[PDB]
Amino acid sequence: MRRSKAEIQRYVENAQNSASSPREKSMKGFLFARLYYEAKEYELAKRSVSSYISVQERDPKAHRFLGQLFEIEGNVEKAVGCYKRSLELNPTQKDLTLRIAELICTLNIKDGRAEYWVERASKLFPGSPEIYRLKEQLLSSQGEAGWNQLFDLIQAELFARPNDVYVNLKLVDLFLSNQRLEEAVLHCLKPERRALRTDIEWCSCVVRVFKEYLASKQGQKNTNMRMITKELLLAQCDVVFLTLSKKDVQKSKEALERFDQALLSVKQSVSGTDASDLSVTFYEMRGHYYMHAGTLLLKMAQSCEVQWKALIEPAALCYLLAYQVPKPKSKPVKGDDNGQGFLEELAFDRQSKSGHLLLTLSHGKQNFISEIIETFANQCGQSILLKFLFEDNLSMQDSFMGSDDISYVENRVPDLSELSQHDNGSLRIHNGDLQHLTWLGLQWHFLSTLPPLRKWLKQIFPRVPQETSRLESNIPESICLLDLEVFLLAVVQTSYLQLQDNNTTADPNRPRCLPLPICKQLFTDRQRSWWDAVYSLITKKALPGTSAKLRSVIQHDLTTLRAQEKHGLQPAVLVNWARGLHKTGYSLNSFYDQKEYMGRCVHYWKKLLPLLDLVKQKKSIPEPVDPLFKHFHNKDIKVSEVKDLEDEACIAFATLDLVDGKTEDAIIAFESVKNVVAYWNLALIYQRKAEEIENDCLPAEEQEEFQECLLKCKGFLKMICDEYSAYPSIATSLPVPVETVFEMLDSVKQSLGEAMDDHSPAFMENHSVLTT
Amino acid sequence: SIISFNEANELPREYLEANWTLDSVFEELQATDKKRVLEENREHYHIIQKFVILADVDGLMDEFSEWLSNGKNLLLGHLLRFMTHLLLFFRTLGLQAKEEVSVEVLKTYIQRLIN
Amino acid sequence: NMFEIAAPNASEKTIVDKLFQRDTLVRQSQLVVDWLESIAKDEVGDFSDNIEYYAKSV
Repeated sequence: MRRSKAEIQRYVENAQNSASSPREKSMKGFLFARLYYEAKEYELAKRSVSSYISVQERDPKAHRFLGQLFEIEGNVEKAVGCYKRSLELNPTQKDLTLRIAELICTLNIKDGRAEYWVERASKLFPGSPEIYRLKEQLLSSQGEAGWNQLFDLIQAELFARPNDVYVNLKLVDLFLSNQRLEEAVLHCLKPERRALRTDIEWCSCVVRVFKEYLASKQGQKNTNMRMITKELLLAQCDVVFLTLSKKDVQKSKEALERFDQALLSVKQSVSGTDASDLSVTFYEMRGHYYMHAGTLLLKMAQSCEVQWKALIEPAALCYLLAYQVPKPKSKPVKGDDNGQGFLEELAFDRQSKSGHLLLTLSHGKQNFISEIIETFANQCGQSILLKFLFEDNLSMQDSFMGSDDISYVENRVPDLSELSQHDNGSLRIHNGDLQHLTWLGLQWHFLSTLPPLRKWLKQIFPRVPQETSRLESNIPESICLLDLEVFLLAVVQTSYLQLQDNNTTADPNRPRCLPLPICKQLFTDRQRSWWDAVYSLITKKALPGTSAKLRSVIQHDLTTLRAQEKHGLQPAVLVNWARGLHKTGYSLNSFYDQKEYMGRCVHYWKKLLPLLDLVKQKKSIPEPVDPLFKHFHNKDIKVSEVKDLEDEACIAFATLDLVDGKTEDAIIAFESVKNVVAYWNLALIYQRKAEEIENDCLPAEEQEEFQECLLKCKGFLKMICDEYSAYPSIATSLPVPVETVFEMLDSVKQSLGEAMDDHSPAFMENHSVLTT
Repeated sequence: SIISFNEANELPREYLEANWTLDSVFEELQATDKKRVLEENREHYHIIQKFVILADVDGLMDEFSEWLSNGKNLLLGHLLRFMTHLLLFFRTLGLQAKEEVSVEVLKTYIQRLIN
Repeated sequence: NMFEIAAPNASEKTIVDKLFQRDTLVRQSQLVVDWLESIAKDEVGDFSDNIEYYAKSV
C-alpha cells in the first residue's frame, strides 16, 4: 500500500500493541513485509521476511517471495537456495525450475546438476527462446564434440522452425568460425529469407558473409560468383533502406558508402566479362543508390545540418537520375525469367518512388522538374552532389557523382498516369503502406483531380472489384473499395492538417509528403494501428492467435467512419463526405454504376434527413466521434445551406423516382424545385442509352433516334455551360469540377461525328473543341 | 498471511505445504483405483471432455491419430460434423492444428457427406 | 492485472472477491461448479410437479 502510508503504519502499530503468539507475530511480520514490498520498501521487506524465516523456515510461498527479494537485491546464492527450497516444497513447478535453470546458466556451471536442471526445464517448456539460448551456451561451452552437438541442435531447431532470425545468425556465426563459407553462402541464398530480411542485423550479417566469401575467392570464375554478387547487392540495398528507415545519420552514411563501394566493385567486373543480367542488376542498384542518397539528403535536411535552399536541387537531381536510369532489358539467358521479372519490378518501383519524390519536391508546380533538367543536371550538379555526399573521401573513378555513367536524362516530366502505371508494378515487392497511400492521395488531390486507386487496390488486395453501394460495413476481411476511398480521403485530410500545423516550425521548402523510411508517423496513431492490423490480417503477418481483437476494432471503426442515421456526427462532415464520395464516383460512367451511386446518395439523404430537421430550428450539433477534423474554420454549423441541402435531397429523390417509375412524383418535384444535378443525371442516362443503342446495328430510324438523343445531350450540356459562364459558381457547387463537364462535352462532340451527321447542330462550342 | 493459530480444517503439514494446481485433478482421475472410473476414463466422450477442459494439443492430436488409425469404428456422421464445426470455431478464434490432420478431417467429412 | 492493495478488512467475502481477480483458476473452478449445478437442475426435470402426485401432509 503506497498511499496512506501513515495510516498503514498506524494500523500496524495498533495491531502490534495487542498481538501475541510467536507464530502469529511471525505471520504478521510477513504481512508487513508484503505491504512494504507493495509500497516499495525492499530493505524492510527483506528484514521482516528473514525474521519470519528464522522462526522455523516454512511456507513455499514465503520461500519463493524471499528468493525473489534476494534476486531483486543482489544475493544470487541465497536467491537460488530459496528458489530450490520452494521448488522442492512445491509439487514440481515450472516457473521456479526455469528461474533456477537460467540462474545456474548465468552463473556458468558445467555439472550434472546443471545438466539435469536444464533438461527438466526444456522438457517442461517446449522450445522457448531462453531455453534454446541456454542449450546453445551449454553446448558451446565444451569442445569439438560440443561444437558438433551445438551444430546438430542448431540444425534441428532450423528444421523445426525456419523463420528464426536468432537461429540463422547462430548458424552463420558457427559457419564463419568453422570456415564453412560455402555452407554459409548456400544458407544465405535460400529464397525463404524474404520474410527474414526485415531486420537490419540479419542483412548486415549476410553482407559481411558475402564480402568475406568474395575476399576469400578473389575474383569470379562461374555464374555462382555473379549470383553471389547480385545477392550481396540486394542485401546491401536492404541494409541502406533499413538504415534510412531508422534514425541514425552516421549509420545511413556508412551504409551509403558501403553500397557505393559495392557498386564500384560490381561495375569493375561488369566492365570485364559476364554480360547478362548483371548489367540490369547494376542499373537497378545504381538507381536504388541514387534514391537512397536523395533520402539521406532529405533526412539530414530534416535533422537540420544543411539548409533546404542548398538541398532542394541535389535531391531533385538524384531523383531525376534514378528515374532516367537506363531501363531494364530482356535477358532470358541462364534461365532467370523470375530474376528478370523481379528486376523489372524493382526498376518500376524505383521509377515510381523517384517520380513521387520529384513531384513532392516540385510541390504543386511542375516547372521545377524542367528547371532541374535544364540547369542542375550537369557536371556542376554532379560535383555538388559528390561534395554533399562523400566530400573528398572517395575519388571520381570510385564514386558515381561525376564519372561512370553520366548524361542520360531524357527531356520528360513524370506524369500522373506514368506514376500510376509504375505503381501498378511497384505494388508487388513488399505490397504498400498507409504512408504511400496518403502520398498518392495527396499527389492526386493537390491537382483538382481524383486518385484512380482502383487498380492499386485490385493489385494489392485482389478482391471485391468496383465500388459497391452498401448500407452497413461490418466485414473486417473483405474491405469495400468505397470505404477504402473514404478512409484514404480522411487520412489525406488529416495529413494535410498535420503538415499545415508543422510547417510553422521548419522551412516551407520541405516536400508536401515526407518520405516513408525517414518518416512513418504523419497522422493519427488510431488509424495507424488500424491500417497495421488490416495489413497484418491481410498478409498473415499477425501471430496465430491475435485476430479477433483486430477484427472487432476494424468493425467498430468502420461503422463509425461510414456514418449512420443518428449517432452524433455533424451535418457539415456528412455533407463533405457525400461530396467526396460523389467526386470519387462520378468519374466512372456506367448504367449499374450510376444506379448504385444514386442509391447511395438516396441512402445518405435519408440518413441526413433526421439531422437536417434540427438545423431548421437552429439547434447546436455536438462534436463527432472521429477526431479526424478540426472545428477551427473547415468544419462549422450550416446556417442558410439547410434549404439548399433539402433541395438537393428532393432533386435526388425525384431522379430516383424517375429512374424507378414514379414519373408523376418526379415531375411534381421538378416543378417544385429545380437544380443542375437532375439535368446532369438525365444527360448521363441519355448518353448511356445512346451508347447502348449504338453498340448494335442501327438502320435509318435508329440512327436518327441516336442523333436525336445526342442532340438532346448536347443541348443539356450547352445549358450547363451557359449556366456556368453566366456566373462562375457551377464548379464550386457541383461535386465535380468544370473539367468533367468539358470532357463530357468533348466526348459528345466526338460521338456526334465529323462530317456525316444526319442532324445539324444548333449550338456553338464554348470552351471546347469542334469535332463535328 | 494474517493469522494461523486455530486450524479450522484439520489439514496436516503434507497438505499445508503443497500448492495444488490443475494437472493433479487429471492425475488422481486417472489414478482412480475403482474399476468403474478406470473403464469410464478409457471410452470416448469422457476423454473428449477432459481434453476440452485441459485445452491440450499434443495428447489431443495423438489420440486423434490413434482414432484415425483405428478407423470409423467409433465416430459417426454427426460426430464428424460436430468435430468439423468445433475445429472451424477454434481456427476462427485462435491458433490451429496440423495440415495433415486438417486434410484428413476434411476428406473424412466430405466422404461422409457423399455417403 | 495490477496489485497494490493488500490490507484486509471485515467480512471474508470482500477478500474472496478481491482474490477472484488475482487468479483465474478458482474462477474456472467455480464456473465448472455452476455448470454442473445447472446440468443437475436441467436433468432433474419436472420433479417439482411429480412430487405433487404423492406429497403427504401429516
